[PDB]
Amino acid sequence: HMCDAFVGTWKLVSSENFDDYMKEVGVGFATRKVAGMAKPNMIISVNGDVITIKSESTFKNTEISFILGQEFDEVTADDRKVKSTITLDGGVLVHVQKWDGKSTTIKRKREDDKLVVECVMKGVTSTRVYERA
Ligand SMILES: Cc1ccsc1-c1cc(-c2ccccc2)c(-c2nnn[nH]2)c(N(C)C(C)C)n1
Repeated sequence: HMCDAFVGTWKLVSSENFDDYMKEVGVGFATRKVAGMAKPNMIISVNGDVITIKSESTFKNTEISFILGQEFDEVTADDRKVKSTITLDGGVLVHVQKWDGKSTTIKRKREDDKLVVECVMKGVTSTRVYERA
C-alpha cells in the first residue's frame, strides 16, 4: 500500500518557472521551447515492490521502473543519461538524478486531489501541478 495515493493517471495542468529550471539544468533552447509546451500524462503504478512511472506526451515518452532506495539508470525527457535514486520521505517521493557531477531533485507529493511536482536545480525551483486524467 506504500504509494496507493500516487497510483493513477495524472494530466499536467500548470507549470511555473519550468523554463528557468531547465536553463539551470543545462537544457538547450529548442528542447526548452518544445518541452515547455507539452501537457504530459504521468501514469503511476505499483506491482509488488516495483513502482513504474510513465510519462506520455507529444514531445517525449519516458518510463522508469524502480525499487525504493535502489539506484537505476534513467534516460530523461531531455536526453540526459543519469543515475537516479527514488525514496519515500514522509510520504513524498523524492527522486534524485545524478549526471556529470551535477544533481537535481524532483519531489512528487499528493496535495488535495492533485499531484504536485517540485523540481529543484541549485537555487531554482519549478512547480508542476497534475490533476486526475
Ligand atoms: C526537460 C527536463 C529537465 C529536468 S527535468 C525535466 C523533465 C521534463 C519532463 C517532460 C516530459 C514530457 C514532456 C515534457 C516535459 C518531465 C515530465 N514528465 N512527466 N511530466 N513532466 C519531468 N518530470 C520529472 C516531471 C515529473 C517534473 N522532467
